[PDB]
Amino acid sequence: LNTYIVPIYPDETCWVNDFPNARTEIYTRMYFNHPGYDDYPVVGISWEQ
Amino acid sequence: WSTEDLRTGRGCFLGNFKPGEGDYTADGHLIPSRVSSFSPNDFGLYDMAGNVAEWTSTAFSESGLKQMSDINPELEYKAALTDPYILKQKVVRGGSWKDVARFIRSATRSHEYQNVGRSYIGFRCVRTSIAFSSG
Amino acid sequence: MIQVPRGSIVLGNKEADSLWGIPAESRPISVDAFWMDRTEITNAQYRQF
Amino acid sequence: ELTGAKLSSWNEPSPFGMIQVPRGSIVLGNKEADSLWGIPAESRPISVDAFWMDRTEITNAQYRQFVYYVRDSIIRERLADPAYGGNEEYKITENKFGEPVTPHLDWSKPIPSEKRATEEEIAAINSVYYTNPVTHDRKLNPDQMVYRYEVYDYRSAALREHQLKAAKRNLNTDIKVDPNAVVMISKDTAFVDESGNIISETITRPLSSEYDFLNTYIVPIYPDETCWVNDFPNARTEIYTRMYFNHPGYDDYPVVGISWEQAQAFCAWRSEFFRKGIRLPEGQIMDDFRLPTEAEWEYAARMGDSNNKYPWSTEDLRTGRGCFLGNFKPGEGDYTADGHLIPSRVSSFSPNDFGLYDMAGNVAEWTSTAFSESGLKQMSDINPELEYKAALTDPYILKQKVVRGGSWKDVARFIRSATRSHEYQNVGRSYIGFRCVRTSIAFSSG
Amino acid sequence: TTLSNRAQEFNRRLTQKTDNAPWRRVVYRRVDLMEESNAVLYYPPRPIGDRKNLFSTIFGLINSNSLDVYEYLDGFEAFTDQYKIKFQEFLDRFGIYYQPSTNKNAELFKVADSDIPSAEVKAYYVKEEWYFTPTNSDVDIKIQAICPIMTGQDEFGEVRNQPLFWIPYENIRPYIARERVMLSSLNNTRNSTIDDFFRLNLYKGDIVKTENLHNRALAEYCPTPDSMKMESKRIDKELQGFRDGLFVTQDTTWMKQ
Amino acid sequence: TTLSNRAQEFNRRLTQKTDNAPWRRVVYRRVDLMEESNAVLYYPPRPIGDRKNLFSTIFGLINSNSLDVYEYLDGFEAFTDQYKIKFQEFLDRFGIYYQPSTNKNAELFKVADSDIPSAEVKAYYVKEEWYFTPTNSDVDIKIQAICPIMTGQDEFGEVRNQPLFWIPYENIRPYIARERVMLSSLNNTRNSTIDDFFRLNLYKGDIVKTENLHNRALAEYCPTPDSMKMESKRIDKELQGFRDGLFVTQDTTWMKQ
Repeated sequence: LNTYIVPIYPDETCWVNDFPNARTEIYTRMYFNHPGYDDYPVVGISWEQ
Repeated sequence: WSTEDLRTGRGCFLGNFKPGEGDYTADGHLIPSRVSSFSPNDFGLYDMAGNVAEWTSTAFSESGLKQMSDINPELEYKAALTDPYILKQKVVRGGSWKDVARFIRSATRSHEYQNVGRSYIGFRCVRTSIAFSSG
Repeated sequence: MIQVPRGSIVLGNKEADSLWGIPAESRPISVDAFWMDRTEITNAQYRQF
Repeated sequence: ELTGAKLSSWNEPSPFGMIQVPRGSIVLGNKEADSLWGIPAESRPISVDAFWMDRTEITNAQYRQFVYYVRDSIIRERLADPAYGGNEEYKITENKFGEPVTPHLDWSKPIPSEKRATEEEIAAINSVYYTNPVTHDRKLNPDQMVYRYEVYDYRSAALREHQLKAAKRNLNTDIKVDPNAVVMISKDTAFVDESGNIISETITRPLSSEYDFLNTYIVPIYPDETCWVNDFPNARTEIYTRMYFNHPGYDDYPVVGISWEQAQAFCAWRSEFFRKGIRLPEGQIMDDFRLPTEAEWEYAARMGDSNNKYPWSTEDLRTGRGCFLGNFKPGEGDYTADGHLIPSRVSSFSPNDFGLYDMAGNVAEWTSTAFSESGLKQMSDINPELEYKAALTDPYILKQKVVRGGSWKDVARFIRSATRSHEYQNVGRSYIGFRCVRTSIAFSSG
Repeated sequence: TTLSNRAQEFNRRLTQKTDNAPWRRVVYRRVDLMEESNAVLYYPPRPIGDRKNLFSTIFGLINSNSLDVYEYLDGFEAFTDQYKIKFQEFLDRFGIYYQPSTNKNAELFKVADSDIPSAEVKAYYVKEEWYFTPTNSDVDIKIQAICPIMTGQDEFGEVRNQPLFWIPYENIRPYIARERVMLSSLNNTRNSTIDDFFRLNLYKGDIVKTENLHNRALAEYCPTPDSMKMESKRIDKELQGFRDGLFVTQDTTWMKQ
Repeated sequence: TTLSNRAQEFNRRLTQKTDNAPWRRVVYRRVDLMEESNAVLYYPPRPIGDRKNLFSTIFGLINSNSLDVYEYLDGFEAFTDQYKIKFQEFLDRFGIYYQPSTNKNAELFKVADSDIPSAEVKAYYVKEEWYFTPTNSDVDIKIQAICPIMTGQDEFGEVRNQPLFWIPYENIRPYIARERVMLSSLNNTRNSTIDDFFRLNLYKGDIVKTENLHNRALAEYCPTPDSMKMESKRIDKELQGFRDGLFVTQDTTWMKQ
């Protein structure tokens, strides 16, 4: 038998960290919350989640 | 897709991927785009290459192809916490909007660790079926 | 969901790219039947979870 | 069975006097170096997102309105103080229902008139004005108008090293993390002391709680009108100093002398006046105004495609029948061949394709990057932006910001869309203005 | 003195990291200082005022024992504790007069005004790599090391070329980042710094060696100075042929159909 | 140190077992290191830093007495206790200076930095078998042994080729499975490990001997180096003619009828 415990909230702080010296801050706050991107792709999910 | 050319009949791109140096916007979209925007393939799958990459359940080894049997190949390794950080890489296949036109080839390998996510990887789910051979 | 039928495919490419240093590789396989998701997992479903 | 759920939708209003710039890509730099000048070649391609923009430069009327608002705020502050008599009616802390909350200032009581008020009120009103014994004129004291605005720093609070809990700093399992981690962080705060002097200091303290990312500034706002005489020596420019900012017949002429700081102060002030009026309840995080970056400016001027080396259709300076497109000097000491000597009225010359106006010439424009001769190679392609907030203890070399576009003082070589000029952040001059932009929210399919 | 806190933040952001890359090649070049383009390093043939060329600054740092360099053994190069170079062996071999100094720590060994060869150094070795950024997918260049070679007179009039010592790029990054020199022969404003002249790739030269699995230098398979120069042109076609082939911008095939 | 429990599970699953097979043949090959393809093992002609070629690692293990090898008697080969090779007889015959060491167990015998021939070894013997999997019915290859031969100078200028010692594959499997080397001359990332370079069958060579019932080597029936090379092409036609003939995928006969 196996049992795991993993946090599930998406890693939304990826946008700023991956790209240095670029203005990507616009997408972090909006990508997961704004209702007009509901049908856009997900991003930042690790293997475990 | 059907042919072996990246472009279409009249001046359009099939996939959401960067076709020119710093010309991310020649394909129509800069960030990952809305699903069902581009045409489908024969079967019925959509947005098969480009947009976001996809996770996979195998393990990474440069000799990966030779080590699995032919029927239903599947190499599985569940890592333990005490092992070094080298031995927990899982293959990601298909490319994404960050990739050049070489990586969108259907047979090309990329690896990403199991603990860190990024800005160009998604996922999709499958399911084993039960059907009858005669039908 | 949609349905994928049985068959066989050739894995790998036989002509190595002259510029890049990756050597060739090839192996054939066969796979069973299985359903699949039409689109990637959208934002709405992860939000519901 | 995993049908999915959504969230309430909210719209994106169209701000006044604004136009829209679509997505695309442009080639930065010129490939053929000028034989005479010693500047070598440079080239790099980029791409940029969508964003609104101001049609005309910031006129005089708007800056005057901002000055009046600041003066009214300080006047109402002065009214309710123990020295001049505290009026409980102009400042409210009791809720209409009756509870105690944080104080503020009320904006629904008209200011008393000059002579119709009481004596003490007149002595209070006269507190901000200035008098000159030799010439007998009244003017707004330059040093008594200050403005404090608080801004956060999101991008610096999301780096992998900046997280609080020590477990998330490094993801490798071969390199452990000791509990006693020390990360040095720095902020800016400004303290008003007992006697009435503004002192600004930078403090560096260990990373413990999240207040450290907060910033607050204090900057005088009155324009630096004494620039005209100082910039030009041995010339009769005294005619414009007194008139440029006051006379009503130049209201719609360009502004002049604004330093970098005051520019950020105006850009930050616009947000409060915008928001206090509109309501956006559900899921519409609004983005504040800011000075444009370098790449957005280039993309705006170069008309999108790489063939155009000037911000008009052809590659000739003159027009079809003997007229000049831009307000710039075309002949030695012939400043007047273009039609105008000083900065001219906006909307005088024809526009470019998009819709922007007076794109090159007239006054130059500020930019939010930093200066380095290797600037092009150091930024990534998508949305390039090099940002450095200077600290007070650093030498004077490291606080130069790029200014791009040229002005009426420039020769025909500088009005090329791709040419770099630098000016310090603390000094303004007689040929630099500014304009404001705004990040947009749109949908790719449309 | 010490940099400010926000100054140290800027440096770590700009440093180039090559931890992962799916294509990386190493090339050695020989930069010649007698051509106008590379003249930038040979502006003062001698020490005048504050103007100082590159070699003059290098000898300046090492007299203060604030810098490290390593000897050049033919073929292999590695920067370890063992190969560090002691000053006395270096000074004696090349022939410069020296005298014990007057301050114990200010100067190690008194050097003359013109005994140091500053006009005789004429060619520079630059070791660079081309790498493929994973997160951004664009090509870029990084510099690792720099070694100066000099020329001397000999009885048979054999123009000899002898290397002096290797240098790591990081150790030198901070000393050279503030001294100003011109950028052209027809414009003489000190706009740029030597640090920026390496970064923008403005030097020219002939490719001398490439990392081959047999580990051989070009000369060994090249007979004459005439035939040697022919090999470089084809190599530069391989690196440049890569950058064109990686991206597909426009072909005449799609338009016609 | 010790591997984890689930690590030891992975190893036993991947090992190839040849307990039953209805077709198995043994072939000996001579891999030449001066061709670009096989250059991979001869990248450092000498020891530099951590980079080490194959022969350098082999001599490294045996100095610690953590590895076993056997002498090469002409004709027959078998790995028993009797044929184990003592270090002293091996060292003296080939001519390398040696001195007693300073630590009793850390190093058996002090070796010089360049006395060990690492640039002179030029050809490798690889002993392989082709076998038919019963449960899956596909062909596959397995490696058993590896022996290095070297070249030396002689008075008559006779280029002599002398073997040194045999090696079992299993004993070496774990030492080499983590050291990284490049895979090409035009790309220099250390992606692959030497363990994987044998498994994927990327070396080339000339067939030297095959298991024949008369037990004879090829040379004995071959007159000249010219005539010897002709024999290899036909042998490679037999092995490759098998893999085509076993499966019947498509013939032109059925379509027409």
